[PDB]
Amino acid sequence: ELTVEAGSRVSLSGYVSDGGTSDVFTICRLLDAPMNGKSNNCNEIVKIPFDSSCLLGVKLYNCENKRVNVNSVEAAFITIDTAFQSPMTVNKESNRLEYIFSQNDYKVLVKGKVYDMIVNVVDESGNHSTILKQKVRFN
Amino acid sequence: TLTIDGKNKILATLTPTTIVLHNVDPTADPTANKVTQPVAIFFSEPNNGLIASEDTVNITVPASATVSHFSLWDDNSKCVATGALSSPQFFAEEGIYVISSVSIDLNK
Amino acid sequence: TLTIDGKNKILATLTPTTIVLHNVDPTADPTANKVTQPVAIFFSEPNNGLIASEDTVNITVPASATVSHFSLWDDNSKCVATGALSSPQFFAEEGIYVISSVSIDLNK
Amino acid sequence: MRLLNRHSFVVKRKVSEDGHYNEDGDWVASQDVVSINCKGNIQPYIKGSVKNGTQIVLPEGIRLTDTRILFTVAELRTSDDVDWTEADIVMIKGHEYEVFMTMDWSEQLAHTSHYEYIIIRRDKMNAVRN
Repeated sequence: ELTVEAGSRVSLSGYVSDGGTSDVFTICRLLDAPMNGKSNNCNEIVKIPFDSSCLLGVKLYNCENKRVNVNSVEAAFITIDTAFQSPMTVNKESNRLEYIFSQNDYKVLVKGKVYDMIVNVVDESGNHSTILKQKVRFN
Repeated sequence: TLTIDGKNKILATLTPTTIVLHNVDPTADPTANKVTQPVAIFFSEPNNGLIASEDTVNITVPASATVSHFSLWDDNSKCVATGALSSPQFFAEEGIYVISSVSIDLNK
Repeated sequence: TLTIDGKNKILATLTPTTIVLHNVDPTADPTANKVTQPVAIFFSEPNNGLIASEDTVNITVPASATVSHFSLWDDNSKCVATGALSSPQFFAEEGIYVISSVSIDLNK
Repeated sequence: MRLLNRHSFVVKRKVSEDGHYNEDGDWVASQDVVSINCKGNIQPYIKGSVKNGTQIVLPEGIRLTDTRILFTVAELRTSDDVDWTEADIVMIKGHEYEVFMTMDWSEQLAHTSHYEYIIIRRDKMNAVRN
């Protein structure tokens, strides 16, 4: 005199080879990075949805006030405080320093904590320099 | 109807491990038209009755084959789910078919 | 066909030294309607009938100026060659145009 | 918490007051411009004709102009033809401004002496050197 039912659904998606480098696109976050130092007020909190996969867009403004290409720098490191340290990608084409977050990174994070994003760039003459000190919240 | 907590414990036992492609629908017989070879596929933990793979799967499709179907296989070697490919792909020469996202769910 | 040895020897007397950018095509008159100032360009030794620039060249173009065509010169003010850069560029504020590679070749 | 120092901007002052006319006849502005942060209150100027954040529909396009009043304690100057001064440029949201017209309450009271400035957004124009 009583019976509960259910159902199933399966979905697929393929993009047959094409011998390319995929078409990865998922982000909206792009950040400033003045080399001279930026109304001070209070810095805003970058909000990445926990899980998912954001692409951090860092734009290198040369130290008068001008965009500069990603030159000299041969190593860039994202070093979110007491979470992890991973190298970034020096993208010639888009002229940005970018890094995508993966599922592995989130295994050492907690949803809600306001970490600090510190970006270091190393030129040819081995000179570590902090570029950005933004705060990120993974809500 | 089932609850979310009920569905999550259900999907925690699938653990599909290998994926094989077909030309016609397996349904009746999953042992026929084994066009490709089982290749490892990794799933995630259930979330609201839904599991998704972590990375793309590169299936080595042999030449002169028309792939149009799809069926999972677990560690026990007994197919648990079958589905279409949403488009018949004919690899005239030897190619590399790639799956972007698999998702098995019970939300109706 | 012509000889590469001949092609190397013939090209050893060109020796362009200065490069000047023009907003219009200087084929009719490479002595007119200049934009920038003569900036030194140094070439390599003739090899395989093709000379190439040794180091990169930075040309400081004034503000509100357009560069579309380029021209090369020698010591005695004699325009050996003319050409067109990839695309026109408008420098609103005073900027720099960098020459990445100039390759004068005769090998058809 | 003085309201007189709420906002913080960067002012470009032509410190090297040279501003000479070249032999050809054109105007050569000061070659040395410095940018040092100041503090003040920037408010819209509401007085009759003066238009704030108003788009002007010309038969050539749509131009935008605005006029803000600036309360500050800094002695920003304006273009003067006797001491060869060359005005000051205020910056809001990147766009350059110009300090036209000045009011000088510099000595009057003790804790309230201040300057009042009328800053005007500079119009877009092609730049040529001289």
